[PDB]
Amino acid sequence: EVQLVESGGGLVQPGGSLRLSCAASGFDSGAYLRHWVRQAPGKGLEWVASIYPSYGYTSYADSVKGRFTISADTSKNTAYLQMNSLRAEDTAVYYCARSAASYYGYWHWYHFSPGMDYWGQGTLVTVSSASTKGPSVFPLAPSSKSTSGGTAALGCLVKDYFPEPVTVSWNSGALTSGVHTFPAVLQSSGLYSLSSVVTVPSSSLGTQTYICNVNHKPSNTKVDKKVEPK
Amino acid sequence: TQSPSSLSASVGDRVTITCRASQSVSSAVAWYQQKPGKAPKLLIYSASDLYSGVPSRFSGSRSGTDFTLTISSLQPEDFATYYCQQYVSGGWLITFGQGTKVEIKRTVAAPSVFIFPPSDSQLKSGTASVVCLLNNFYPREAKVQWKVDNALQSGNSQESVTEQDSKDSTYSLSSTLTLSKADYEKHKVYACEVTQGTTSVTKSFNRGEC
Amino acid sequence: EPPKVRLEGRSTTSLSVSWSIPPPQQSRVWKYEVTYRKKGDSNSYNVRRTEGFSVTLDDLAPDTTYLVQVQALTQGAGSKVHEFQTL
Repeated sequence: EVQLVESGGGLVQPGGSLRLSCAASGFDSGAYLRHWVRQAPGKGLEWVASIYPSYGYTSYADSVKGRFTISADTSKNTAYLQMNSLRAEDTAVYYCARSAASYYGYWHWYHFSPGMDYWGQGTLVTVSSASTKGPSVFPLAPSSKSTSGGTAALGCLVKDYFPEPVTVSWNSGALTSGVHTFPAVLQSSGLYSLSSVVTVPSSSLGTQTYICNVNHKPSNTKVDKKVEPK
Repeated sequence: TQSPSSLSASVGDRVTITCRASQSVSSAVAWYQQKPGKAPKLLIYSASDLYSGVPSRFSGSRSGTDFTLTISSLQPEDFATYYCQQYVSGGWLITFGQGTKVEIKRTVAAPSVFIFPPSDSQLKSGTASVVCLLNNFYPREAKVQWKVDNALQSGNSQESVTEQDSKDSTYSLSSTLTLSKADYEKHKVYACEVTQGTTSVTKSFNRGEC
Repeated sequence: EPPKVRLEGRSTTSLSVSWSIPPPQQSRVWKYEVTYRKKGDSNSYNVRRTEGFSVTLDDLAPDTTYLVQVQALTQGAGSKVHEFQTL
């Protein structure tokens, strides 16, 4: 039923601007407050700001204070988070959340506010000094020493791409058992890098083909390279 | 701020999650179940607090400058991360807890390690990435060491951990040592030392070994 | 001038409330803001709103003093806080 579909995101550079917009179907807006909170990947939650759509009472967080500007329109049944003076820390997945009501509630008894009953979904917001880049794919093959009746580890290294995400598949998805697609990590220079591996019995090694299917939709890159024993 | 940040128990084990508060006045206490990879979800507001047909399950109260969420009969679904939320009576601001995580306590697991030499294709570019894999081990807590020609490496490696496997509740870890082709070609011994308790296991490769 | 709040429908789990603003001023100002809560404990407002003159607050806790206040939507002043007890 009731949702808080958000929008915006993409990529902007440090000292940039990205105006976030969160629509709202189902619930009678104006009363249920709209809240912006960031979930920086790997770390936890960080509240950005809150506002009471009908009365329009501004509430910002010290981390982002002044940089952003929150607003909304009761007619549009939608809220707006204006992101300005973006800095490196601002990289996060932004979340939209709905709160309670009661003008008395917001005033006087505020500290007794109910929690964010209805949340949004998240849209990637990456602030970096680069451009859409396709990854480089290199193989990670085992050798004949690694035998031990069924132990052979191989995989693909997806290096130096931007922005997230990339999808990784093995033999057009068929190879799924054992696959440990690692979460992405960034290289000190500022480019994304992950690894994807899978364990196989040391009997089928040559007989069985291993094609890691990598896709970088951001730059419409589709790499279908095979991993051969060395 | 929460006193726990990462915990572990088993199915059915009554667990206690804590979270430090700002005191001020007896204020709101809302916790959220952020299942890894989905979106934060509120448990429910039911006096005793739960997420089902008015059960107990996720139940909480207040204890001092902290609050609690002790669940009694732990079930598989519950395993996730949890955050404590409040409403300050200052500028209508919203604080947040550090974030606690729940892990499935599994028998001590062996870090099977397989080291990977940088592919020859990559070396052409001028970069050398040697990666070390710690497959299906528990606890997550471990220590990986990179020694090149018996010289411990510092400020040159990156690490990545998967999320707990859904059946055996293990982890897979990748530590990636990025080296320059030049520096790579001038050395021979390449080892990745793992210390999982009092048994420190090493796996190495020699430049050219094939 | 704030609404006057009074109770006619207490129960074990139900507290039913009523307010009576004077007819001369009955400009039917949108809805009425019934801002209720528990006492010094569980803070979930659970506030309900209605343009009528009476509300039937349901799913309330037994033998508990719930704090209640009615506010004119103000699109200007709210009523005094009231304390009622379930059965």
